Amino acid sequence: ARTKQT
Amino acid sequence: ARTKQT
Amino acid sequence: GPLDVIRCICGLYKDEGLMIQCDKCMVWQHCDCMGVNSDVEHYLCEQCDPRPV
Amino acid sequence: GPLDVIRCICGLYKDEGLMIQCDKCMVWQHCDCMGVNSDVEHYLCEQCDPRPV
Ligand SMILES: [Zn+2]
Ligand SMILES: [Zn+2]
Ligand SMILES: [Zn+2]
Ligand SMILES: [Zn+2]
Repeated sequence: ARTKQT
Repeated sequence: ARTKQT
Repeated sequence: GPLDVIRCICGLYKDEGLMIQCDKCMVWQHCDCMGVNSDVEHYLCEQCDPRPV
Repeated sequence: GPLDVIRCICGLYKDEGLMIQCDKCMVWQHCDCMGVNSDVEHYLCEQCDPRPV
């Protein structure tokens, strides 16, 4: 799955 | 612009 | 449809009435909630064009 | 970014913390709100795959 963290 | 009504 | 993202300021995920699509982010919103109707030429949602509604 | 649609069950349009994208409708949600973490291989939001959260 595609994840991010800004 | 693009509209709809279900 | 399942591929059509509803993201209105009311926060209800329901397909009723006249809705309008943001030209940029493609989400759908209820015209009544957004204070618009079906005769506008271009539309942007309240996140692509922040504003009071 | 402006063309990344955030539609989490919390209803807050903000980009913070670990976030995950639905595989079908492309919306982003907060992992903590949805009860998951990035170790999942595949993800669908609560509208593409209705379920209690
Ligand atoms: Zn609405
Ligand atoms: Zn938009
Ligand atoms: Zn959330
Ligand atoms: Zn989805």
